[PDB]
Amino acid sequence: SDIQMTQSPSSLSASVGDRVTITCRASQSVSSAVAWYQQKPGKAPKLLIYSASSLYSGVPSRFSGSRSGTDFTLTISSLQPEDFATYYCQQSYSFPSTFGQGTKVEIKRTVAAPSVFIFPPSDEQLKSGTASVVCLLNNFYPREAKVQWKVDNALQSGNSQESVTEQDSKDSTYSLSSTLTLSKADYEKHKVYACEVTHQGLSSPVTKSFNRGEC
Amino acid sequence: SEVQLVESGGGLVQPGGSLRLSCAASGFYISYSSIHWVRQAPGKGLEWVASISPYSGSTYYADSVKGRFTISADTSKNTAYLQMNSLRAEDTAVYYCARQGYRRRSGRGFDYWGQGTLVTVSSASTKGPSVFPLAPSSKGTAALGCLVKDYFPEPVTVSWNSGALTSGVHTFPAVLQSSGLYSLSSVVTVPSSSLGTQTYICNVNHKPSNTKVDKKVEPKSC
RNA sequence: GGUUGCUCGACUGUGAGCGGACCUACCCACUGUGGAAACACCACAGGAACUUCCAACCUUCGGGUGGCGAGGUAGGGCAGAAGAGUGACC
Repeated sequence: SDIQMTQSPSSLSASVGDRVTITCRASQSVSSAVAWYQQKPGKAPKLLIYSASSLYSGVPSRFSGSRSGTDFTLTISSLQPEDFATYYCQQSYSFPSTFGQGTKVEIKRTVAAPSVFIFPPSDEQLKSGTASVVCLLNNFYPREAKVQWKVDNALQSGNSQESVTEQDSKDSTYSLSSTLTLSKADYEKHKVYACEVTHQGLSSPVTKSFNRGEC
Repeated sequence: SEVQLVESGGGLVQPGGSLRLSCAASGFYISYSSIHWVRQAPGKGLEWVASISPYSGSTYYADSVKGRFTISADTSKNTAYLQMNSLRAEDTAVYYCARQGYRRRSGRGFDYWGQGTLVTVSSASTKGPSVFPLAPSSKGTAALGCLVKDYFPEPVTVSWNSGALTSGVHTFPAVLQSSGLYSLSSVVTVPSSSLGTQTYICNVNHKPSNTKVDKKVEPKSC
């Protein structure tokens, strides 16, 4: 049978300098054969603890493993903002090896309202018959935000796609990019395109907008 | 130090097809260490795949690849391979190579990792991105960027001004168009005054299609 | 013929609590640690404990020394000896 590594929580928001505890509970005895890894977006994982308590070479003292039978805990005494990452427990006591499902850690800062822009579709695109309207929400926190496209004061539904940046670890903030997309035809039926942001840092829902054809 | 691991052989592959990921070791010899492949489907977690043990060549496999994958090492080439046959959609992942550390130093941890090669198992054919420019507003800072639209497969890369302009840049993660393709957009904020005099070119590279685009981003023409 | 000593000896034995520790070579194993080493390979330490034993050595004859994988094969050690001699004695 396979040893299961069942690691909780799935995700963790914490203030700078808090204590954070991640725990992993091996479905069988895995002796002390448990290693903890930090992985930041786009990077390979880096080793932190290896014998369930042994701080690898160069990992800062604010990390430490601790075993209690089949229960393994990685412990940050006081978060730094760099400590944004997804942490995985691994058992290498038996084959096949096994990883935790991972825990995502977020920085926590003061609120930052989003700087808001709106982009009307390029000319090269409108020749190719496509028409994307882009709305940016820059350098804000917490990631909680609501964007709403209104075309000619009509709220849109289902033709917008957004994506969010990870937390800029120095900044501790987020950026968002909502993209309404329309055929050239649907775009040429309206004048006013508008992006309605609702955020905790804004006391009133900011709207950036443009009219079709204003130079 | 010099301890380095460099994967390759990853890419787009039709369902059912084959691939042979490699891993060059640099700052150590692999004959004295255990070598492991770990994979990660997009936005999912780490998943152990295989490993080969020093001095014996003994091979161990994740159950989900047992009999479709084969891990093996060439000592002369200081290289480790992974033949993957009969690939399916769910093998789609970054495939990482890993050195199991020297026991006296790091237990059974994995103390050095490659940057991972990306394997993309679908049948839908490659296509390069049309790159369109996000002109800044005509009105003390405003923001400008590039809209990289309808490409496949991941990844693209956006730099600005041949990588000279690195500050303030947000290149958003691709989202999947219902069209099946990838779109994403990169932006950067600049103080307003540089507009007239500062050339703003984003460099968009999409290696799968052999597509490099450079798009100059100038202000509103009127 | 008896009694036995003496020498050759077929063969068998090496006996486990109310009671088994002989040696050597190879093989086959088990456990730990170490070898850049999760299995494989190698080296090395070690076979629950309390006992029991001296096939081994030394002895001032009081005692001491050294010694355990109930594995396989085998060459011997030590114990009986079927039998062959062969004496003293009746």
